[PDB]
Amino acid sequence: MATKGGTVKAASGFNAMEDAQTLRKAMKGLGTDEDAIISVLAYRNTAQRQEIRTAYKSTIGRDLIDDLKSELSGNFEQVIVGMMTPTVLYDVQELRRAMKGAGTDEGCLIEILASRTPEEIRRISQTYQQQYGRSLEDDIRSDTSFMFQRVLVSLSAGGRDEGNYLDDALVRQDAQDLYEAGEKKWGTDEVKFLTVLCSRNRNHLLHVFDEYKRISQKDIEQSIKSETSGSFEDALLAIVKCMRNKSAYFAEKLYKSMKGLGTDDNTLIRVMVSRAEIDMLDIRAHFKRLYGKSLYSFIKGDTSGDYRKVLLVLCGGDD
Ligand SMILES: [Ca+2]
Ligand SMILES: [Ca+2]
Ligand SMILES: [Ca+2]
Ligand SMILES: [Ca+2]
Repeated sequence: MATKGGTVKAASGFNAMEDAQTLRKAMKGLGTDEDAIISVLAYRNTAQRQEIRTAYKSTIGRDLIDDLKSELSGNFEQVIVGMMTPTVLYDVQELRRAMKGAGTDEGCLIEILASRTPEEIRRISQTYQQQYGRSLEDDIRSDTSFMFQRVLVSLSAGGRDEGNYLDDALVRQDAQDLYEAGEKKWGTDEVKFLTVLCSRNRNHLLHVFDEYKRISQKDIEQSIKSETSGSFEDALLAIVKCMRNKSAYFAEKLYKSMKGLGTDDNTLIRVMVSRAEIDMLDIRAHFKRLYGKSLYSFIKGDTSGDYRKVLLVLCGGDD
C-alpha cells in the first residue's frame, strides 16, 4: 500500500536452462514464436533474464541478446532488448544514445539525471566510462552548452546531500537566496538556482519550496518558468517534480509520450522498462489520479502487436 513497488516480480520455480531452451526453440524455425518469447521474458525479472542469458550461452553456445535482435525488429525488439539489459547498463546506454549523433535527446538526459538517486548515478558514471572510454561528464560537456550543461554536469556527479536533516536557518536562507537571485533581480543568478536544486537533500528542498512560496507568494515552479527558459528551465522543472514526487513525474512523462498523434516510443519504452521493478504500481496510481484514465487504457490505445503485449505486462494491470 505505502511504497507500492513494481509490477514485475520473480517467477517461482525459476529454471534458467529450461527458459533458455524455450527461447532457443522459439527462434529455431521459419517464423518466430513471439508469444513464447514474451511468455518467458516479460514474466521473469531483470535478474532472472540475466541468468537466462548465461544459461543460454552455456547450453546453446550463442548470445541471447544478439539472437533476439536477429529475429525481432521495430519497437518490439527495442523493448525486449531493453528488458534484457542489466539495470545500470540500460541507463548508460540510454544516456549514450541521447547524446550520440546530431543533436541531443534533452528529455532523456534530464529524465535520467534528475530522477536517479545519488547511488544510481555513481554506478551510471562508472559504467559509462567502462562502456565508452570517456566520462559521462566529458560527453555531456561535448553535447550540451551553457547553464543547461552546467546543471547536467552537476547532476552527473551524484553529489546530492543524503539524509533528511532540516537545518531551519539554511532553509530560510536558501529560499531567500532563490528569491534574491530571481524575482528581485534583473535577470537571474542561474547558478544559485542549480546549486540549491542539485545539492540539498530532498526533505530540505521540500521545505525550501514551502518557505519560498511563503516569502514570494509564488511557487518555485512559477518563478523558474518566469526566470528561465529552454532546456535549463526544463532541467530545473524536472528536478522539482522529482523532488516533490518521482512516481508522479514518470506518470506525466508516460502521459505526454502517448497523448496526441503517434507515440514517443523511446520515452514510453524507457520509462516502462526502467520503472517496472521500482514504482510502476505508484506510477499507475498517480497516472490515473492525474488524468482520470488508467495507464493501461493509454498503452492499449497507443500501441499494437507484440510491442503492445509486452508493454501491458510491464504495466501489469488496468485501473
Ligand atoms: Ca549529439
Ligand atoms: Ca529576475
Ligand atoms: Ca520561461
Ligand atoms: Ca498517441
